[PDB]
Amino acid sequence: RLVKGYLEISQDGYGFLTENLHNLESRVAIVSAGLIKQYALRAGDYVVGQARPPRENERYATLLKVEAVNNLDPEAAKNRPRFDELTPQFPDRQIRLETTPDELSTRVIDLLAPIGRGQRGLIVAPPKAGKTTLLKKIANAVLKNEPDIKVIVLLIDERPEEVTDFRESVQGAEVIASTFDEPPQNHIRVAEFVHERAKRIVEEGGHVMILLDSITRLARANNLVTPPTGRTLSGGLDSAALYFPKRFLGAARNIRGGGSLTILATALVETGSRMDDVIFEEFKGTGNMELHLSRRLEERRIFPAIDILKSGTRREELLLGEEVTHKMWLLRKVLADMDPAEAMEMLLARLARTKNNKEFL
Amino acid sequence: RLVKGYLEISQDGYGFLTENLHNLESRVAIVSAGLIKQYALRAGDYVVGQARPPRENERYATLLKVEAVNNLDPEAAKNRPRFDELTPQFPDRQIRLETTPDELSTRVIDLLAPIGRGQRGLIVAPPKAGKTTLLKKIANAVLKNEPDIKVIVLLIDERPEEVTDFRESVQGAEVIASTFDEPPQNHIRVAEFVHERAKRIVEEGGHVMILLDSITRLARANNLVTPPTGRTLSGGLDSAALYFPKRFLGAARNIRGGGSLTILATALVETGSRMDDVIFEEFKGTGNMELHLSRRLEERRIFPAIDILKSGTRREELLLGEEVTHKMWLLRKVLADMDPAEAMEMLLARLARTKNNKEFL
Amino acid sequence: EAALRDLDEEGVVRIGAEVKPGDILVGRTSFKGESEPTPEERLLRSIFG
Ligand SMILES: Nc1ncnc2c1ncn2[C@@H]1O[C@H](COP(=O)(O)OP(=O)(O)O)[C@@H](O)[C@H]1O
Ligand SMILES: Nc1ncnc2c1ncn2[C@@H]1O[C@H](COP(=O)(O)OP(=O)(O)O)[C@@H](O)[C@H]1O
Ligand code: BEF
Ligand SMILES: [Mg+2]
Ligand SMILES: [Mg+2]
Repeated sequence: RLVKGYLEISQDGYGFLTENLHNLESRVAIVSAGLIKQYALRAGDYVVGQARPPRENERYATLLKVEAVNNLDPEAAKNRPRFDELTPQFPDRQIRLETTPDELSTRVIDLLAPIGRGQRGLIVAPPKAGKTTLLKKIANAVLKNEPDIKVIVLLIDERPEEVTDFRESVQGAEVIASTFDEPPQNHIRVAEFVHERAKRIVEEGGHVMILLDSITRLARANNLVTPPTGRTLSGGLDSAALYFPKRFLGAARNIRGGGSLTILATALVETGSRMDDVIFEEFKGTGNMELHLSRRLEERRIFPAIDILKSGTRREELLLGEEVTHKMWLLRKVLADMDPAEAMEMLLARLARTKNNKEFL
Repeated sequence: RLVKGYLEISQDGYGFLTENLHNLESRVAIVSAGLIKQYALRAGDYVVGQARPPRENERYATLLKVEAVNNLDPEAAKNRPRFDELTPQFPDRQIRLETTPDELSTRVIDLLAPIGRGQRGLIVAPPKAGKTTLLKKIANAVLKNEPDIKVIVLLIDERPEEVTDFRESVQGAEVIASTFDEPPQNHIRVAEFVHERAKRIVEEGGHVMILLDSITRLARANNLVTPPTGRTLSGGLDSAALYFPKRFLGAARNIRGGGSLTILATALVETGSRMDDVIFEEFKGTGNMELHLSRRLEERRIFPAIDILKSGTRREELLLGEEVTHKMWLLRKVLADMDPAEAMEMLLARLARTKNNKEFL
Repeated sequence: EAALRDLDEEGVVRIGAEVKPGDILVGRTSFKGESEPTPEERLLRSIFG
């Protein structure tokens, strides 16, 4: 048997391997701590090794020996760099985004909010703003313009029909879903398993794209899992909980040693919840990109419903050469002025003309 | 001796048979846990069976044998998919609504909130704000346009005179009620018991229209129900109060395998309570439709007191054909502009001219 | 611009062309704003040209 499955090392030093449902299932197999010490591995690594059939009164098979780990030999597993020691940089490998299917919205995304590899941005909108629809659009854009990169999408606490529509419409890309139907412990389990596996893949020098759904309601999911809050951060946040969103989020970084980890996700804002505002403010100082989205623009059905002025990037030069840097500088000195609504319709008209470069040309 | 009604499996491993009184009755019949296992039966199923009278020292009738379940033989009942894995889609079967009594209200509904089978809609407004008799109107229109659909109405936390009135004036359709006079426990019992019967009814590929009164007054009544359920959210809410209402409302869905479950419920908002408003947004992220009703309209006795601008559907194309979707595309590009009060009178006059399609005709 | 067909050369209308009331005779352009023009139309023409 080929064992595609990632280490869920339980409390007592033995592990599990979840299935394609991306949750605790039948094909879990024990991962003894002795093998952990032997291989100098981290949990969540793609491990393949000979497994013997379970015997009478014996429930989960014991890993005799790992032959190919991460499709690699054991010695590489024993001697491989540690992730946290890698040098983070600013994103230098920008991601070009031109789409025929929606030239307007995605081209607005590109010309306004350029994306690089290792990017840790946050797009924000109130509930019922199609943030999932924008996720779909950008996912297809990446699958078209940059098919080389591994695209992964995680959905939390959402409607099942939307999940089915996405999965049918995503065309086989790795889509992870955890609806609000599921109990929250399942939510957090799946989220953290994806976290560790992605960490392993980046640790193997990969370009890992993680598209997380709605970090804010994910934060509510944590609070539902996370009992105490300690003292109540106003309305029921939690320091140690959000650290797991914090660790999951700040892990995104541009690494000078090859590979990259770009994770993008959305936030629910203007919900009347001080908690949502606090999470937005807290991760606002963490991400290097923000894409605000105005509700009344969506009321006008104008997509994308971006709050352009609040939107922006850090190190505009570090994704854009000095000529592109200065031309973007001029373009911001230009577009920093004109009024939002008219901005959206008449920019829709002006970018309806030609390609992004052609429009600039 | 035939025993009839809906199965209410008691918590102690035995069961009951409830009658048309739509509450805890004494016409109950025992279904032991072993019976549950061997027939694999669920509660709420339309049960017709043979039973025996209670014995000495025994107080409730005991079942003898099962013959009819949901008007079907038990043998087929053992072989049927359960609800959870059923593939949901978006609504596909709209319902035309031009009713002779008030074609204006139904016309506004069709133009603004087209109704399809399996829809999860919503209408929002403060107390005493134009909901119940509009629900009456739409129920009556459904009673003519779609007599096939099993239409059910649930009343929670309202005045008994309204209960009785709608009872006669619904023309015999399935009306369930639980006044605010009642203790919260009866509210919960009736609400979830209706939920579960509807679950089984749609489980047989049936189209079920659920007319829930007062979804957010249900939320307030659930807060009154809520003994603690967790940690204090803003406004007095706690953590896990929503899940039973959320599992309740999110059950609305369009299923690919046939039948449907369209639930429309009325939301109370703008009550000056953080609790109520927060529930408004958090269930706003759950429903596929909301219908806003502002109070400046109703204080003017303007009916239907619809805030047209805020209302809008999800995925028109998925329920509305490409020609129909395109014509409403053009129309929404047209109808988005006009200002609220003058909008009210001029749109009212325009729809007073001719029927929707006749207007297009 | 549709009625501009009678305005052939730079500003001056072509000789021998019949004119009705409300038709351009000489196309004169002033500045949009006394101290500051419209940022809308300014940025319009900025990113077109
Ligand atoms: N850019 C867009 N393109 C198309 N539809 C959109 C867009 N933005 C919002 N919507 C609409 O908003 C509705 C609800 O928002 P949705 O994207 O589903 O939620 P989320 O807030 O998770 O993104 C969707 O049905 C969608 O039709
Ligand atoms: N379509 C309508 N036209 C006129 N009046 C209506 C309409 N629908 C409801 N009403 C009135 O508005 C009130 C709101 O009904 P209900 O939903 O019970 O109140 P609330 O939800 O505000 O507690 C009702 O008493 C009814 O008289
Ligand atoms: F997080 Be800020 F840039 F200080
Ligand atoms: Mg969504
Ligand atoms: Mg009323």
